[PDB]
Amino acid sequence: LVCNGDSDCDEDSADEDRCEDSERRPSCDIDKPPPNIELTGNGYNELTG
Amino acid sequence: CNFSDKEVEDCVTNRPCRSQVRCEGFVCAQTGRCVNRRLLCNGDNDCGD
Repeated sequence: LVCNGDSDCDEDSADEDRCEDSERRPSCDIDKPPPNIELTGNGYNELTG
Repeated sequence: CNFSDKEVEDCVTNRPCRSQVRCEGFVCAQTGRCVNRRLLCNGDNDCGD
């Protein structure tokens, strides 16, 4: 995954530090996630709803 | 009342004290922000400087 051109380290993007744009592959055409997918990531408190 | 609920004096250095906490990272010259060496030549200002 290093130098995918995708930040596969979550918060750090350390897999993309000092990475040459000649080595970065065009991993995908686009990077727009579905319009609110991040909410699926969230946790839920079943008592308080 | 006068804005002097505080007052300050200078001293002789009756005793030394601990040096400022060691920075293992890079030291931002002006700010002295301790920053990680991966955050150099990053393309971002991480110092405020």
